[PDB]
Amino acid sequence: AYRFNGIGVTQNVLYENQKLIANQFNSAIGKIQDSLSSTPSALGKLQDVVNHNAQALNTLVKQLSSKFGAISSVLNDILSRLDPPEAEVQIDRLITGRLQSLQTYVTQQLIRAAEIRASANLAATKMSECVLGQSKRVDFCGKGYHLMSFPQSAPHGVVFLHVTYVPAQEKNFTTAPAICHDGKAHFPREGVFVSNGTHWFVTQRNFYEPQIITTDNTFVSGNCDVVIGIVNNTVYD
Amino acid sequence: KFNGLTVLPPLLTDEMIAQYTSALLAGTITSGWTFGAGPALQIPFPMQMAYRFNGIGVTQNVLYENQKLIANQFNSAIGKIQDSLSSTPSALGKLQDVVNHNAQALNTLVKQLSSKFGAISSVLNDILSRLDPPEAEVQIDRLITGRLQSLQTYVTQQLIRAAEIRASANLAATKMSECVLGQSKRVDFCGKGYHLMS
Amino acid sequence: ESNKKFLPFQQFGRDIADTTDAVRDPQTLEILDITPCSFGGVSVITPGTNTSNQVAVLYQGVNCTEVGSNVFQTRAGCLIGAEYVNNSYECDIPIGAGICASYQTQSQSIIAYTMSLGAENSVAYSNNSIAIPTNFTISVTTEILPVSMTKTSVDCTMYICGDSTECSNLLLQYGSFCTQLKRALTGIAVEQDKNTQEVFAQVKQIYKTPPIKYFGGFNFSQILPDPSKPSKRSPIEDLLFNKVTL
Amino acid sequence: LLQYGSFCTQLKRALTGIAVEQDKNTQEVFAQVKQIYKTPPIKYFGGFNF
Ligand SMILES: *[C@@H]1O[C@H](CO)[C@@H](O[C@@H]2O[C@H](CO)[C@@H](O)[C@H](O)[C@H]2NC(C)=O)[C@H](O)[C@H]1NC(C)=O
Ligand SMILES: *[C@@H]1O[C@H](CO)[C@@H](O[C@@H]2O[C@H](CO)[C@@H](O)[C@H](O)[C@H]2NC(C)=O)[C@H](O)[C@H]1NC(C)=O
Ligand SMILES: *[C@@H]1O[C@H](CO)[C@@H](O[C@@H]2O[C@H](CO)[C@@H](O)[C@H](O)[C@H]2NC(C)=O)[C@H](O)[C@H]1NC(C)=O
Ligand SMILES: *[C@@H]1O[C@H](CO)[C@@H](O)[C@H](O)[C@H]1NC(C)=O
Ligand SMILES: *[C@@H]1O[C@H](CO)[C@@H](O)[C@H](O)[C@H]1NC(C)=O
Ligand SMILES: *[C@@H]1O[C@H](CO)[C@@H](O)[C@H](O)[C@H]1NC(C)=O
Ligand SMILES: *[C@@H]1O[C@H](CO)[C@@H](O)[C@H](O)[C@H]1NC(C)=O
Ligand SMILES: *[C@@H]1O[C@H](CO)[C@@H](O)[C@H](O)[C@H]1NC(C)=O
Ligand SMILES: *[C@@H]1O[C@H](CO)[C@@H](O)[C@H](O)[C@H]1NC(C)=O
Repeated sequence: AYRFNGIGVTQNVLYENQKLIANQFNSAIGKIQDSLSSTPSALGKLQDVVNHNAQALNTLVKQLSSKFGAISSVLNDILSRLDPPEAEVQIDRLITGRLQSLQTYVTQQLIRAAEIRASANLAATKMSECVLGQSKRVDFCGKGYHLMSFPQSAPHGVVFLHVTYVPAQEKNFTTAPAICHDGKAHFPREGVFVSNGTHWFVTQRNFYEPQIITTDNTFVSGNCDVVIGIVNNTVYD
Repeated sequence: KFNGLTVLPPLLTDEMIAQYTSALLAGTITSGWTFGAGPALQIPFPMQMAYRFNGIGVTQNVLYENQKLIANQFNSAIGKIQDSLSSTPSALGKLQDVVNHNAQALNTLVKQLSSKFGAISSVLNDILSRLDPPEAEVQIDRLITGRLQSLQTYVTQQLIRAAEIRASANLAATKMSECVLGQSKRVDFCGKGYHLMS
Repeated sequence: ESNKKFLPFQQFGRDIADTTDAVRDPQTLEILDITPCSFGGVSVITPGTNTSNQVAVLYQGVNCTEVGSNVFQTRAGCLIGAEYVNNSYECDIPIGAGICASYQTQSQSIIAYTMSLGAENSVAYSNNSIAIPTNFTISVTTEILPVSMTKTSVDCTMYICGDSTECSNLLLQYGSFCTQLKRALTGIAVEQDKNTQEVFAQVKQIYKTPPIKYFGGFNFSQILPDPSKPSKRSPIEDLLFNKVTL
Repeated sequence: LLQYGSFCTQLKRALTGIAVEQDKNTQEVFAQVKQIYKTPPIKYFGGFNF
């Protein structure tokens, strides 16, 4: 109820709809496992790291079979078939090639580690801001109005489950900026003026709940001859 | 068209990006921030602006009694934008830097092909038409090594630039999500002052 | 033919890239321009081998004259083996500037089309009308983020020279590249550990759930640890660990 | 050149990854909404010029 109050909805909305909200949450949680299992490439981000590491290691290992313009790629064959004075010429090219391969591998590893660190920092920020509290940033902890989040661990990564509130079943209404009464203007404290066609009420933001216009939810603050589009009607006490 | 160097076109054309921008503008004009979290809900513009003033700590009667002045100020500020953009000489240097860097890198890579790398000539046809197989490999190897080194340097530079480009793109996406589809309370994130819209 | 004004003493012609582009015929004084012959790359468009074995071929940045439905000119090049349709769908296989390819039953074939940005909508804006929601829905979404990667270490002597003393003596002359390599690898490993430490070690207390699992009608059994299994993981965690496999 | 190895495979992989990332950047930045909204024919918004 407090979390709903944090997004602009009163507590009585929850307290009168607890069972429906619980059932919807249970169904949404139940659908998650099927959604994860059915999707073929749902976890490609975690597989990419393993694939890249394996490919880099395989390439580094396979590079050892090159001759680099020498008689052979095996040191034992050169040592058992030759003598010191003419072995260095063959050895130098192999040394240079293997050093170049090692340098390339190290540079690639550093480049990948930078991006991995950036992703880890983003994940830490998301864990701090979406799990330990309620965030008002748009599209930061899901799509819609954020309520809460749950963390889960995965091989080399984290998974966040975001719970959000989505409006539905909208309706047409006629509205006015202010209400004129006894030569005085009236503005809503919180909410908006609304009319079903013959009578005027005041309602809240994201849930239709009309109320009788009264001095307890409006303030005068001005005159009637300044506001554009003002509509005059009775205000009760 | 160079020697084995090709430029690929982007997947999305400029017209599609313009259509996306127009759709975003129409949505934020007609529905406020409602379309960014669900179905789009209609609302008059002055009421939306009054709600936005209420979001920064100012009552609605302040807007409803000063609508014409606010509209005139907004119109003048919008009108000054084109002149401000046109008069400034280096207003769009960030976008020109990418093109300049790409052109410079391509030009350097192309120009590197004229080096000899300690050989008799930098043209393979001249070596082939003036010599025989047994003594051509010695000249060919140095050229091969030099060109391979140049290619590796170019690729490393391209990766280094792409990292920063990705960081900038992520920042732009976050700004679009937080300043256009809603109202932000973060200080100096969507302008200077108290943010209203974007 | 060339429209280049050669003075009576030039013979060749170069450009910014310093390559030959004009030449004069020794027998008859006449300037001629030289252009490189057409070249490009070839891309193969295909669905999964489980679906079908039909393919399409794209020659990148080529006019179709140089190379049934084999003829269709796009801004990305020449496309062979696909048919173009007026219709618009969500992009399946990107090709070029707004052109996508798909495998459609139409029988089954490969078609090319222009991608669609979405469904057109128009809200009836008015300056005395509003729209107010009357009901709500609770949604749950998932997000996946990588944290760390594998930590590796490399030995110079065994990888480059193995057990050859002469090779090690020769390599000793080059310098101290291996110290830099070892420092870089050690730093990478330490950073990999620090990433997980920062991400997961947020709280200093180990909290435990009450034995009675009643929370006003809310089910959390799918995310709470399962005591029956040995490793004490939630079913969702079990599925995640089973799906990701080398 | 065939004797040297498989540097060109790595170069091609890097370039292809760069191109795919370049496309993904624009896709993430600009494809935020799934609906194409249109402005009403009457351009009156309480006195505001757009
Ligand atoms: C708000 O939406 C919910 C979700 O559809 C509605 O709950 C359903 O209502 C129908 C109509 O009788 C029932 O057949 C379903 O069994 C309900 N579902 C659940 C999970 O209870 C709810 O009625 C809507 N509220 C209003 C006021 O229209
Ligand atoms: C919370 O949800 C779980 C998951 O649906 C429920 O576990 C099911 O319980 C029924 C009834 O005993 C069994 O037939 C199913 O086989 C169970 N599913 C699984 C995956 O074990 C659990 O009962 C729910 N909690 C409550 C209090 O109802
Ligand atoms: C909104 O602003 C534009 C830009 O100033 C106005 O367009 C001008 O209109 C006047 C009067 O017709 C012309 O003399 C100018 O040449 C127009 N400028 C341009 C750049 O086209 C437009 O009239 C304004 N809208 C309203 C309703 O007044
Ligand atoms: C609100 O009014 C507009 C204009 O007539 C209409 O198109 C729309 O369907 C109405 N909203 C609902 C929920 O019916
Ligand atoms: C509008 O609400 C008033 C107050 O209850 C009611 O008397 C009237 O019948 C309503 N009008 C319609 C069209 O429902
Ligand atoms: C109330 O509104 C009506 C309709 O605009 C108007 O004719 C009438 O004069 C208003 N009442 C007063 C006291 O001005
Ligand atoms: C291909 O060549 C024809 C030959 O005249 C020409 O008309 C056409 O414009 C060329 N297409 C492109 C894309 O250059
Ligand atoms: C594709 O479809 C529309 C349908 O009328 C047609 O008018 C358009 O010109 C077509 N474009 C072609 C054939 O290039
Ligand atoms: C907006 O209000 C004006 C009153 O000046 C009116 O003329 C116009 O019709 C209104 N807009 C629409 C779409 O009805």
